[PDB]
Amino acid sequence: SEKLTFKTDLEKLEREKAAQIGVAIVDPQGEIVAGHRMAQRFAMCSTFKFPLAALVFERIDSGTERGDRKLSYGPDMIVEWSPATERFLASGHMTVLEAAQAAVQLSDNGATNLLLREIGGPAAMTQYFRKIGDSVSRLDRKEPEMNDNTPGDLRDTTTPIAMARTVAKVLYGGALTSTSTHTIERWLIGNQTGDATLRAGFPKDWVVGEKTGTCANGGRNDIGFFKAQERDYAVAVYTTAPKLSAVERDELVASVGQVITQLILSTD
Repeated sequence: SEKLTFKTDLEKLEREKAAQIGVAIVDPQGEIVAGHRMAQRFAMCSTFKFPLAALVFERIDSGTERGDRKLSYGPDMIVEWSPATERFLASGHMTVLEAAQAAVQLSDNGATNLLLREIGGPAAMTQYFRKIGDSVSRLDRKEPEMNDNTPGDLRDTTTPIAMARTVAKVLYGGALTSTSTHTIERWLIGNQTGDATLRAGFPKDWVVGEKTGTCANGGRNDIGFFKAQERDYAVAVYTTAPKLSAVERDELVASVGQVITQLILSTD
């Protein structure tokens, strides 16, 4: 009902924009609220940096990593779009927390690779997904190649449903201590890269936090959480729109925001 509209409206976007749209919305326990191609595989792009941050916190939680440990690097660690890494380059390090926060709030690629160097690489990222009960999401490469988004390639993908549930796990499911959870949640709320995407599509009174992703070949994604009408939701949106402009891809994810708002409001 609400459901059929949700679906209809996405299918219209898909048609008119020549795009594929993958969406999952779940409650804090991971129960499905609404989805579209929810188990189609989509490249993660930078959306993985959020789970990367959760993995880091889990290791801080358990005493196997320290938030203020200094990670030294040189210019070899700078990749495309590494705004904070470049700033700290001369100082010669960024802490574990500095790097995680820049990865999350700026999508800093060098900071992401610095973290991956410390935690055991893509294999370790993937292991963590498995640890939090996600058996679908997979990191196979580092930045920037993990964003190649080669048509058909299953490397470095997830499904809206698995990622939605993973988000719910970290935010509501007890994967992190109450202190880590709160911190990573504030980080998503204060994300600097999501202004023109999902949150542009949600009402202004919802508490929204999220992490965007951009891949080659028309990938544009946004995952996070929102609290509407005192209910908590985890959401994952992955889109593929090869012939749209970057701006229009932003606008497409925003439009998806709207369709989701309509569903949630109509839902009881």
